[PDB]
Order: sequence, then structure tokens, then C-alpha cells
Amino acid sequence: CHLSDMLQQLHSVNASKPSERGLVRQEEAEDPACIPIFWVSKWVDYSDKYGLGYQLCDNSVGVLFNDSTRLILYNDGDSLQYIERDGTESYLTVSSHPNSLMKKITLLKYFRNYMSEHLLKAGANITPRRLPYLRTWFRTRSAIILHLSNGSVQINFFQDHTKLILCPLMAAVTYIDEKRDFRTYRLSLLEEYGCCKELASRLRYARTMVDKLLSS
Repeated sequence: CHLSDMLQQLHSVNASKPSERGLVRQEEAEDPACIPIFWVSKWVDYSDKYGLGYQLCDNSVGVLFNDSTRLILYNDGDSLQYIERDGTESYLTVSSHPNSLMKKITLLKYFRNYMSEHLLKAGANITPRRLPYLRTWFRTRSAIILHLSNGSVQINFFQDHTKLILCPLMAAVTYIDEKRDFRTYRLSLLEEYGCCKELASRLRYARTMVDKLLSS
């Protein structure tokens, strides 16, 4: 649904060959109303044994466990959301001490603590405009692809620390460049005004990744 929408929006921008305008006028495509509310600021791949832990930009943490269940810890440090393999959601607190979930809670706290001490925040200096969980993820040789339950797809490129945050609702893309500057564009407006070569090649790659998400 949202992925198929994202796929058309990307194809449409890419088919416009936006980096080949006489003069590119990217800035005209910026739309502050489209700035994403959530993105992944930190992640830890422990998929060999436990799963994938992550931090969202609000400092909440989540884990997609290998058993395909999900656990989210809100930034109050006590409130939890647990999502079953079947997708059923429920809310509870660490301090309630639920025997059945103590292992998963302890794993999540490990992830939170490790990210806190040993990783830096992506998008730490970003002007703000339902908290999502991680629906699926995968890695390629050059990027990690993160698909959130709100429809957003985030792609983090390894070689140069550049990132894209795509929203299919807003039909928008946020680009985090090598200098850590952030900008949010309306995709339809990049078609009209053009964009630089580096955003253009990344949006081509983004399309390939959205294809991958759809075939999987």
C-alpha cells in the first residue's frame, strides 16, 4: 500500500531526471510542513542472536526480536509497548515486573545502554515539524534499510554516513548529507525544480530498495 505509493513517487521523481535541469532549484522544493516526526537515530545489529535494537529521535528505544516480536521503551524510561508475532499490541511498564517479558526487557535495556554510551545520534540537530515500531529491515553491502510501521522508509549509507528518510504520506524525502545538514523536500517539487546529483543517485538507490521491500 504505502510501499507501492512510495515506489510510484520515487519512480516519478527518478523518471524526471532531476539532476539534469539547466539550473537546479532544489531549495524551492523544501517543505517544512513535511519534516518527519520520527526517524532512527541509532541502531545495533545483534541479529545473530537476539535481533535489531534501535533508538528513535525522541530517545525511545525499540527492538525487533528474532522471534518476530517487538518491544518499545518510551523516553520516560518505564512505559512499554509490546507487539506479538501476530501483531497484537499491549502497554505495560518495566516496573510492573512481568515475569514472562523480563528477558526481553533486559535485552532492550542492554541495547539502550550500549547505544547511549557507544554510538552517536543521527539527526541530533534537526528542527521538528503515533510512535512507530520497526516493521522490517535488511542490509545490503552499501546500506541498511529500515521500514517503520508509519510507512516511513529510512536508508543509511555506510560509505559516507549519508541518510534518506522517505515518507509516502507526505510524499517527501529528508536528506542527511556528509556534513550532517538536514533538508526535507516534496518529491513532486523535486520533479519541477530539480535536485543535486548526490540526492538524485540516492533516490535511484532508494527506488531499488523499495522494490526489494515489496518483493519481500
